[PDB]
Amino acid sequence: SSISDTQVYIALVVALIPGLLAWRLATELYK
Amino acid sequence: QWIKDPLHVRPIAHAIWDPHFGKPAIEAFTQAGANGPVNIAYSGVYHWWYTIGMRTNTELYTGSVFLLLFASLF
Amino acid sequence: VQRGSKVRILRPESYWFQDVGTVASVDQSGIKYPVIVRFDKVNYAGINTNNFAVDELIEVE
Amino acid sequence: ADQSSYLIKFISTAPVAATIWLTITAGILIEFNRFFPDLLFHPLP
Amino acid sequence: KKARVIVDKDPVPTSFEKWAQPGHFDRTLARGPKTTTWIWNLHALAHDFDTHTSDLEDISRKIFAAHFGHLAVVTIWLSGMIFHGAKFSNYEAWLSDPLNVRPSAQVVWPIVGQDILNGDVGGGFHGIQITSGLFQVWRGWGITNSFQLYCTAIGGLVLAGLFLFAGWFHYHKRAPKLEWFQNVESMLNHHLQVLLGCGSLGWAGHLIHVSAPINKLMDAGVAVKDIPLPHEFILNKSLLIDLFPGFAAGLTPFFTLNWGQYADFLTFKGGLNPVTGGLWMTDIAHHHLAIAVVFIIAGHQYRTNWGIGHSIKEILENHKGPFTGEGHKGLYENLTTSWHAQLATNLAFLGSLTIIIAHHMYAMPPYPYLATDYATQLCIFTHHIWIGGFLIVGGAAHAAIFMVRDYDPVVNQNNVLDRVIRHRDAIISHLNWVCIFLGFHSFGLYIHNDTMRALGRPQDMFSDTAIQLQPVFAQWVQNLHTLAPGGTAPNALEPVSYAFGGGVLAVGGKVAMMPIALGTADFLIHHIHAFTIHVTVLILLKGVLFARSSRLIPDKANLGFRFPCDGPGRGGTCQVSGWDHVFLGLFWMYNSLSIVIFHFSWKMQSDVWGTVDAAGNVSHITGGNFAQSAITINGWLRDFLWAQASQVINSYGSALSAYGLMFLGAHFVWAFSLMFLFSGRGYWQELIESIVWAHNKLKVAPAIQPRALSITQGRAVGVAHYLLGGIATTWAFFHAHILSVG
Amino acid sequence: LGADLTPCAENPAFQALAKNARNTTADPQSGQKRFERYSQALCGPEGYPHLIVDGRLDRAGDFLIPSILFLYIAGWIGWVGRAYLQAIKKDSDTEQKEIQLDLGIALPIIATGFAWPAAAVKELLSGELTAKDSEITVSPR
Amino acid sequence: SHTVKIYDTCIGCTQCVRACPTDVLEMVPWDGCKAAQVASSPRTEDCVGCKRCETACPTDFLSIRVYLGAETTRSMGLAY
Amino acid sequence: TLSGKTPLFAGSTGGLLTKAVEEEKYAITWTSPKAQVFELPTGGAATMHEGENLLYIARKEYGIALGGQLRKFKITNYKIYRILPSGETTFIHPADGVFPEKVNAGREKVRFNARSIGENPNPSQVKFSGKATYDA
Amino acid sequence: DASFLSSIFVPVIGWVVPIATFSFLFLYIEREDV
Ligand code: CLA
Ligand code: CLA
Ligand code: CLA
Ligand SMILES: CCCCCCCCCCCCCCCC(=O)OC[C@H](COP(=O)(O)OC[C@@H](O)CO)OC(=O)CCCCCCCCCCCCCCC
Ligand code: SF4
Ligand code: SF4
Repeated sequence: SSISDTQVYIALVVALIPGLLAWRLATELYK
Repeated sequence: QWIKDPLHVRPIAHAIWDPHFGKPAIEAFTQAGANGPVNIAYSGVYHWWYTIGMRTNTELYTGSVFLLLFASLF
Repeated sequence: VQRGSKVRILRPESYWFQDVGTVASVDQSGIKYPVIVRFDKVNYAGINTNNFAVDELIEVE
Repeated sequence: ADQSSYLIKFISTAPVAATIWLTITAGILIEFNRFFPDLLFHPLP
Repeated sequence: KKARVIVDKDPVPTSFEKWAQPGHFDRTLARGPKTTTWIWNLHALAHDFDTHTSDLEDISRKIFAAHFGHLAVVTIWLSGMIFHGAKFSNYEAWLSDPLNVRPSAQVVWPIVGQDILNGDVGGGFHGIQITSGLFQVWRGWGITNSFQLYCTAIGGLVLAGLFLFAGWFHYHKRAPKLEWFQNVESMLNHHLQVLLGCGSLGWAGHLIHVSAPINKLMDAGVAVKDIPLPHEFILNKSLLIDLFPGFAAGLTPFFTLNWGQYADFLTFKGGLNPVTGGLWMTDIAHHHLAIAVVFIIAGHQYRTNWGIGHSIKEILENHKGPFTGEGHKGLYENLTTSWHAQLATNLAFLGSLTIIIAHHMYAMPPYPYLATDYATQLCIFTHHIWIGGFLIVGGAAHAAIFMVRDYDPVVNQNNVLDRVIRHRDAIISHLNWVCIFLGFHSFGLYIHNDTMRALGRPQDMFSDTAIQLQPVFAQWVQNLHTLAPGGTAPNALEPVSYAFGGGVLAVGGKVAMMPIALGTADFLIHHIHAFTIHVTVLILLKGVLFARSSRLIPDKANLGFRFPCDGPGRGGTCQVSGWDHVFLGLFWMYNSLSIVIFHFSWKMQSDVWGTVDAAGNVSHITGGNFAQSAITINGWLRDFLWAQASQVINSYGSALSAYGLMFLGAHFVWAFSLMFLFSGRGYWQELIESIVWAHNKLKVAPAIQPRALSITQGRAVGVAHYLLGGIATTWAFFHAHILSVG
Repeated sequence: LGADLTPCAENPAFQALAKNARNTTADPQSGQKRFERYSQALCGPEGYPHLIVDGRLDRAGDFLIPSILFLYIAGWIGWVGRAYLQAIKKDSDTEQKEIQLDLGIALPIIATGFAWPAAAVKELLSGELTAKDSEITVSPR
Repeated sequence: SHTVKIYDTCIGCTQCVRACPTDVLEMVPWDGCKAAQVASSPRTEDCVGCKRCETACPTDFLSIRVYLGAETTRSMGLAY
Repeated sequence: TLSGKTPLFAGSTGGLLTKAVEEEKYAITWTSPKAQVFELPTGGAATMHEGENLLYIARKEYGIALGGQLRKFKITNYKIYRILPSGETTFIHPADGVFPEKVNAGREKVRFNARSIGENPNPSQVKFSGKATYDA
Repeated sequence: DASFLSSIFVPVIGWVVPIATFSFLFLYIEREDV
């Protein structure tokens, strides 16, 4: 039916990349 | 499933996971041929993605991962 | 500017800017705003007098 | 009658002249709509 | 001292001079207008007699004369209602058939198609169906024909002109001194005796001689033409003895204390008359006799020119205890030197009394054919609830006006007033707490119920079939009233009201009154009432106790009763005055009483009112839906506001079309209030600046300068349209719904 | 014209509404004379007369005749109020004369108000209709 | 605290000093008006910002102005 | 530090809170010709003493409201102090010794602008500069 | 068969993120260092 478990796990691992970049940008905008 | 009948199939927004639902509520939102309780989408994203050429769930998946990397770029 | 002469206000902040007033008295003490001018209209505070300078007035005849 | 001058100055005040004048106007409109009702438009020859 | 009549002769000349002088009464208004603020100040200062004159004697004279003028207004209104019942009604057709003829006065003139409003009310008559119950009042008065109504109307007009002449007389010709007004003991004696006890004794005389015989002949089935005139019961004694055989004994059982022969016409039945659904006229007359004796005895309490009696001042001086310091020491001087303190007490207790009257007149229906006239019952209940709420708010307003203007620290020193000022933080923070507590445990249970029912979890609700909250003390009191005719009132036959218990009384196949059973929904709604009353009290008491000072603004009494603020600093001080607390308390009074009358409407339609079959089972109007629907806010919105407003929206093209028009126009006025309530006058004054520019350009400019309304007038206009629109919506809704289904 | 407009005489819905006709006034034939007047208008599909305000002289009585009549009456009213305000500014108690009207000043002004278009043209061409922008007050910019 | 500034169109009628509930304003010697006195605001730290001085001022728009600024315990008027 | 008798009242809940011991505290002193009843700014009635009086208060505005009330009792010798939690007592009203409604020499112009208010510059002329439009 | 992720992420978003976020923000707005 839907996408697999591997694709959801890969998407979460990829979403860690804008999470880290967003943390750096939000801290830079404050700095 | 919405591809083969856009006129009679209700689009799904996302799933519901809510522990506050009683069993009649869980039954009431198990709709549009879904396995569990879901919300119906009313934003027309199915009509737009179907019109511009998307046909499978994997194409929607690669779109979402591409937008994750595109947001990483910005 | 003479006593009893109709004048028109040139102070922009005033209630009666570009409106005709009547001179009540003029002080000769060298003060900055000597001319006492009276009005028929009252301002938002309910007052119809103000002190003006000679530069803030033009005679209306 | 000096009291009659006081009554005339009373009738000439704003709420009393208003209620008299608007009573006359409303009476004209009410009587015209009694005798000639239902004038949605002016009828043409 | 002593109580004597002392009167000035010709204080004020009778002249039309000051009718030509608008605002003659204030030294600031008499200079004349310079802005449009003057025009509104001429109306807001028109009756504030303390700003008129400073001396208390002239103020008291103005108040006494204005009272006579006001009584003349009320008497013109009353005799006009009686005149419409005489000339323009189906009253005589209603007497012949009270169950099938709808009461109607006010024929409407046909001009613009509005003769649709002259609906078929029955009795061969077309007109607006009335809901004030004048018909039931007149049938209880014993009036059988139109000529008696004409005589009553002409007498009311003569009494109104007599009141108006009395006001002219005691202002211009014979004006009393101040020491005349301060004989409060003499006033209380004459009021309790003559105005109340002698009035109730005279009305007992009427009920014994005129009302009960004529109403007994009406209930027996005699036609109203065959019923004799009421003076023929006094002339021909045998008619009274044929109706009430206790009149055969005469007046000698009264003086010899053999009062048992009078039990024909002085009863203690209780319950309702099964023919009319009203109280027994014998009970009503016996009530008025007993009340008459109690008030005559009660009005002998206070001392006047003959030594015996009480000083009210001495009674108040004695009532001091350990907690409360000097007790009631200064309170006599507050009520004797300030008309505002008297207006606060009389207005608050008369508003409370009017609410009490509403509850008593629904549950023990006094008038014949009032109980099965469901429309009249709903309308007089909700009417008296609104009047009582307004008068309570006025009493709080004048309490704040007393504190600002007439309060004296020297008189009110260490007494109960001085001490309630000195712990107002304790009172107000504890009332704050009671309001937050009751808001949670009243309204949050409805929110719980909405959420539980929305989540498919009906077993987790607060209902009768789930977690039960039984109003167990009120169920207990109901059971004690049902059992009272047995033991704790042996001489009563039926309970005081059937609302507590005792079976269903049916008149004309409709429920007059039946036991009002209390479940979980009644528990919830009584706590909603407790909550909204307490918040209204919080606001009004916090206005009165902080009228003079607060932590925030220490010299608030110097700023007055009615002022907008003390400016934007110290955080912002908008709405600190006593006026502004009355202002906010008006909204909360509206909120509270709207829930009160909604509770009445849906409870009486769902659990009381309805039809009775020959088998005896009762089918109610909305079908018993109050128990499961009224526990959610969705249930109120759906089964009360959506479902019962079907009659006011589907009413164009019928005789009820004016109520649909008033429903929409009241929505308009209520919405129009929000322009005033949400905005402020700096915007409006700056808009008037550009409009005044456009007038100065075309040389059409008034010398009376256009100003925006004041801050307080913006608030007053806003709350007035809020109340007018919100109450007139409920008016048109109640009327169209109950004139259809009742 | 637009959206199924027929004359009222040809429309079956108008003639169906004309039978059950409420009487507006006390005479019994107000409901019949109402539809006999409205029969010459154009008619929607439901039976109601639709007015056409575009400006043709076939339908001048719908909006053009009420327009001229209203503009005459409203110009009368506004002109008379303007003339009264300008009449009382020379009297040095002008504010008292606005809450208390002078009938001796107002009644000739309301009598002379039939010629407000001629007087308005004569005051526009003379330049006395308006004030100068430097002579009236404004706010700081 | 708030900022209270006095402009030179003062006539020295002393009404702002009388209106002030927290003693911000005082009258000092001057020579630019007939009354030979201006208002002065040395204690602006006591200023709550209620603007009674601007209500009291008779000149056409305000020889004295209060400019609301940072909030303190005194300017907010807290007894706690 | 301050000599005076507390006025006669049985206490209120409107008195002074924890700010008095932790932040700052005010006192008002006055003398009276006779013992008479006045109204507290906290609410309630109190009798002042014939002689020196002392009444601690939470805010300065309480003291100036009370001093405005004491003028109705023809009492014009009132003094307002500011007390810190260290015990530091400073004399603030009237600070000069003369009431501020009267001109006294030795006072200087504070926050005087030598222009009319319509002559203040625009906000955009003073933008990013760290100054206000009404400065100087 | 990744539908079990909701029973992790919805409690985290609803409880763990508000507690950690409001604890950080509360101790930050009460801090006197920066
Ligand atoms: C026995 C009753 C009674 C009496 C004698 C007074 C008497 C007084 N009140 Mg009072 N008051 C009352 C009830 C009463 N009130 C009630 C019930 C409330 C609560 C709603 C108040 C709330 C109240 C406040 C808050 C204030 C007063 C004030 C005053 C004083 C001045 C009144 C004045 O100038 O009139 C002026 C009256 C008007 C300008 C008329 C206003 C019109 C009303 C608001 C609209 C009515 C709408 C109508 C019912 C329906 C719509 C009809 C419409 C289409 C025409 C005066 C001593 C004022 C004062 O200064 O006290 C010293 C004041 O500030 N009262
Ligand atoms: C529907 C609108 C509404 C609501 C909810 C309130 C709410 C309240 N008003 Mg009110 N008010 C309103 C309209 C409303 N007002 C209007 C229109 C006016 C203008 C006149 C006022 C004027 C006014 C005054 C003048 C006063 C109040 C007061 C109160 C309080 C009552 C006491 C209390 O705590 O109740 C209990 C609280 C409630 C009933 C609110 C709902 C609580 C829900 C059901 C439970 C919480 C839900 C949930 C747990 C939260 C989830 C959060 C999620 C993010 C995790 C309360 C905060 C009084 C006050 O503060 O006295 C203490 C008071 O004096 N109001
Ligand atoms: C002498 C009467 C008079 C005249 C000639 C005007 C003229 C004008 N007004 Mg207006 N105005 C008046 C009275 C008058 N006003 C009054 C009494 C009010 C308060 C309600 C206003 C409120 C008002 C507003 C809010 C606005 C205007 C605007 C305007 C301009 C456009 C036309 C318009 O909107 O009219 C329509 C005006 C109204 C509907 C207001 C009510 C008019 C009343 C009913 C007429 C007054 C009759 C008068 C008292 C009779 C005096 C007779 C004398 C012999 C005793 C125009 C310059 C508009 C503007 O600036 O456009 C550029 C605008 O926005 N006026
Ligand atoms: C105003 C509405 C009442 C709401 C208050 C309820 C909660 C508040 C709790 C009170 C806190 C302290 C009160 C003052 C503290 C105080 O002064 O205490 C002392 C006071 C007696 O004072 P004294 O002994 O000095 O008596 C002297 C008197 O003459 C007054 O000077 O005792 C009470 O009043 C206790 C009454 C509690 C009030 C509840 C009774 C209400 C009556 C109910 C009757 C209605 C009919 C019921 C029919 C079933
Ligand atoms: S001007 Fe208005 S908003 Fe401002 S403090 Fe005064 S009342 Fe409040
Ligand atoms: S804002 Fe208030 S405290 Fe400040 S100077 Fe003006 S009146 Fe005084």
